[PDB]
Amino acid sequence: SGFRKMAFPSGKVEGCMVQVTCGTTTLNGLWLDDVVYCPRHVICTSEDMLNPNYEDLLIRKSNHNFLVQAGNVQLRVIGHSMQNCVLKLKVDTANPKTPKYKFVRIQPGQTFSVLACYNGSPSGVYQCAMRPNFTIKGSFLNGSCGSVGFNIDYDCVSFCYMHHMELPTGVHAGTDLEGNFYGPFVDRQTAQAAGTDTTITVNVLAWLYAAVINGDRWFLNRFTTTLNDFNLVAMKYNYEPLTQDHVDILGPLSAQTGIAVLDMCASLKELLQNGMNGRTILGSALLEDEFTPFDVVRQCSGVTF
Amino acid sequence: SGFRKMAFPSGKVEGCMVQVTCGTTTLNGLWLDDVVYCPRHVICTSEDMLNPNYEDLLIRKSNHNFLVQAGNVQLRVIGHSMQNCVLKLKVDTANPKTPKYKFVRIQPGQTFSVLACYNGSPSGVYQCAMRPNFTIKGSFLNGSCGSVGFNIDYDCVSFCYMHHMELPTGVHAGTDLEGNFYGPFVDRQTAQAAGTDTTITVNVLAWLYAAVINGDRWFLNRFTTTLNDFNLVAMKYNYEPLTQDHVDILGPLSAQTGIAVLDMCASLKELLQNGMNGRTILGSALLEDEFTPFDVVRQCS
Ligand SMILES: CO[C@@H](C(=O)Nc1cncc2ccccc12)c1ccc(Cl)c(Cl)c1
Ligand SMILES: CO[C@@H](C(=O)Nc1cncc2ccccc12)c1ccc(Cl)c(Cl)c1
Repeated sequence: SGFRKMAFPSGKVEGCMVQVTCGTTTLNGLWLDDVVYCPRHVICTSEDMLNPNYEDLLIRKSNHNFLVQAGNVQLRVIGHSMQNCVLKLKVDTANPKTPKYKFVRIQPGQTFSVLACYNGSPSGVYQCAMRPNFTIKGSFLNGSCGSVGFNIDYDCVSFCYMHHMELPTGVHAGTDLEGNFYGPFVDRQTAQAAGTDTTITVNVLAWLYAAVINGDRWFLNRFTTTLNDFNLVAMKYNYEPLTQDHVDILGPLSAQTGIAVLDMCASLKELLQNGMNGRTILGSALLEDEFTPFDVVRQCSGVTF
Repeated sequence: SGFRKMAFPSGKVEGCMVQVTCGTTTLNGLWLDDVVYCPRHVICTSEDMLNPNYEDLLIRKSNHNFLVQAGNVQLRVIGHSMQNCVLKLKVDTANPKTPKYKFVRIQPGQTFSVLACYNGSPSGVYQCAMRPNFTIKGSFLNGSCGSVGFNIDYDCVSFCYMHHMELPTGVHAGTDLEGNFYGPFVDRQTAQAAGTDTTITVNVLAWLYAAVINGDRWFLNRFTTTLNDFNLVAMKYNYEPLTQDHVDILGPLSAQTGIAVLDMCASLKELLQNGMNGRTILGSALLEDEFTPFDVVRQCS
């Protein structure tokens, strides 16, 4: 019993966190094998960031300009290259703590654990979702750039995010590990705004299934709906469209709880039109959308890593 | 900016998680140096649960009855002793991944990270508070016994909890690492019930300060209150009494935000009477009580 916002164990990622210092800037780097990945804005000062030519700024840097520190051991940089918005600092020493890993680009709605670091030192781990507007609602302070978002698949760390910046609303923007930003964001000091967000419909339904599994059934009703009728209501309440893929992915939960996906959709349709009526679902007065259908299964099944 | 329920990195604790098997029971053990700590009820059978005599059951045990597994390496048990409700299995190999650690007993309201494990394998990490009723609102399935609660302040892991049982309401009861249960709980199948839970008032105020720091100010008001008047109101909403210690602890946040503790108390009093009016505080429609004043200051560093 119990449902918590649960992150993947961060041990495999902690062994990769290093501190990258370039001039006045100090941020975090991900050390995998003999390469240290970090945001490319580390090479920039407050002057460069306004309109930065990163190719030109990098050509002026030498390997000794980058100070990489793994614990209290200074790593020597023997190369530097750039892949999109990530800087790849080739180092002489391969990280012995390098886990089995992949670089994966995630889609909006997909969740991941964030290992927040400051000065190459992990300070906290939290679970969050890639918003449909491509921002994350993280918890980050200055110096957390280079902090990574990840999932664990069996014994393989899939790195899916690297924190670059904080938008004026307090939401965060970053890239996948290939340096490609999530969303219409750029690593330059300019007017950037996160788009109007939407609710991750499949994740709300996944969390409603997790509430049923936990004994919270008040929101259930005798009704079912067409996927088209549900999507009309969802569109109106700033909810993401629920595709047939989402209905299929919610299948095992529908089987476990005995409530069809379109049946649970009718419960959500009612909750949107009438509210919670002072009641809570899993100790929450709002519909939670940061648990994917897989996260609910993993938590209510106890999958280990 | 941003406020999240944030757990401590679990790496230091993952390197200590082992699987402890005694007969039919398989739960988790914490391997620190040459000792494996796990709930003593691993030695319990079906009948020896309503009224077990743990001293007598453990005297019938030999070191080869306990099968400790660290990864795919079977650890050899060379001793076994009991300290309250924890079983201490002395092993022949000291854990090379053993971090700097302390055993600390926490008080209600105190928060900690929980590394949920099954079969000695960490599966997830989440944040908890020790409820005023001495239970935790965890997320645990069968086989999670021996999972630990911890805080990691400066290089050192302070172990404060070991999961022992799930109560009939779905809340969890466990012990500190010295085997002493939190609350009036026992490791017997006797009829046990968690007492009526209350809201951690100091933690709600700490989180209201975190909202002010983040730019949420709608709930603030021109009012202040006496500590006595605040407690009389809050106790009617099933809130913990706010002591002078809590007012002192909230001092740095009061200084940082410029809102006196008794002033923020009146904000909380208003929230209790009015509700949120369809508004949220830090993306939440309920008053959050699992963030201590120390958590807020650390997360808003
Ligand atoms: C200051 O360096 C970056 C930044 O915003 N860092 C942060 C990242 N996350 C949270 C922060 C909270 C407070 C303050 C700074 C935070 C930054 C600034 C502008 C641009 Cl265009 C880019 Cl790519 C990077
Ligand atoms: C059944 O074994 C224990 C237990 O509660 N395990 C669990 C621990 N946590 C969550 C569970 C969820 C579902 C089912 C079992 C869960 C147990 C039972 C009674 C006593 Cl008195 C003790 Cl000390 C231990």
